[PDB]
Amino acid sequence: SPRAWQRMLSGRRLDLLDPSPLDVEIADIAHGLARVARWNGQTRGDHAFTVAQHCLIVETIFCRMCPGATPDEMQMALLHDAPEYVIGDMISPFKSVVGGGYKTVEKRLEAAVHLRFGLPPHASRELKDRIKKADTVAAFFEATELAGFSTAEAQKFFGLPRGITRDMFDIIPLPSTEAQRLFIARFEAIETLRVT
Amino acid sequence: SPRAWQRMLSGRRLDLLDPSPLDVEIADIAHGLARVARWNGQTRGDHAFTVAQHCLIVETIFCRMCPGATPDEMQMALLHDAPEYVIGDMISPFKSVVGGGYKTVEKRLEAAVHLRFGLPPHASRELKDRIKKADTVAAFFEATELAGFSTAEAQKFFGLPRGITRDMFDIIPLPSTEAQRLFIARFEAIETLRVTRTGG
Repeated sequence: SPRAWQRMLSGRRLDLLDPSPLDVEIADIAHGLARVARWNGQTRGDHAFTVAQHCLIVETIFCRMCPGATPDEMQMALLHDAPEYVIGDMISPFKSVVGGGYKTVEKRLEAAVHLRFGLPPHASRELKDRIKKADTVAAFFEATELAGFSTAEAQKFFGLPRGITRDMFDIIPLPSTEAQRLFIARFEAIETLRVT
Repeated sequence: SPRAWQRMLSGRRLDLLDPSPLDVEIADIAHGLARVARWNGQTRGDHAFTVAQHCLIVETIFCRMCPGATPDEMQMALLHDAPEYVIGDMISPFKSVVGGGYKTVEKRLEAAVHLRFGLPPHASRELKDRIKKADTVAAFFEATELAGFSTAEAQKFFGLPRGITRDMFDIIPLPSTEAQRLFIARFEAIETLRVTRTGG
């Protein structure tokens, strides 16, 4: 039989094509994101550079680029790649190749994750733009520091960062256990700011 | 500008949509496969369960299921998931959602990898079937031991293995550096067998 859901280590499961927010838990997300690699694993270092670590850098960069950000926006930045815990990581060039299809699932997973945590199902276009810019800045530094791209390649593909420098975050690839711990800790810190 | 290639740590690059066999090198494959996770990282263990480790289990299971396998066939088993070093890992359920363009890329990458190593560009229909059966048995064991699936779930999705047992291979997730070392070692061992079988 074709598989319709992803079982989680915690016992929960999420329907792949019509995910329910009520099946989403941050422990499940953090576990997976701390083991899923960016850049197809083509990165310098004994440990893969994980999606969880990418999320941490993105949220950090987002806050530096957007000093007026609200806690809800910070959480949307941290959780932007959360759907990868069920759909996996695919490099951007293939996102333009996949069917519609895959993109529909990705959008549904975003809504499920957001709704779970009392966030708008989708970021506004303006907020999406801010988070995407932070993502692309992170990509520039990962591409050059970790994934073997020249500065010329990274500038072409990602653009030259505007006012963000590599000393504003930590890019050395973390082991899964540490990435997981740090991801949950930041999520919990932002949750605390949100009620406030 | 959109990106048309993947640069490797070794300096070479592979074109994503029209890969050349001559840009493929096993060191690049091993490095990446030893860091790409299966099961979307939803696995028990301090370390991700990597595609490289999956390949090693598949090739071992394949040999056990197919005692008459030739060295070329062993190598095609080990390398079946090699394209993931450029296309990444996607769970099987999303293959019916992803579209024909993706499948075409996969197949072109299989050819590039195979041609690099002097193998048929694609496995015969019959070899493909044998490798797939081995892959599915590996999936059964990974699903139950690592990825949180019950025996009933794994039986439903992958079938109950027949004559393959968990003691035949190593399922606990290995760190990237060790999965990489073991993957290269097995690739090289099979390469030696290929030279033996082909003769002068």
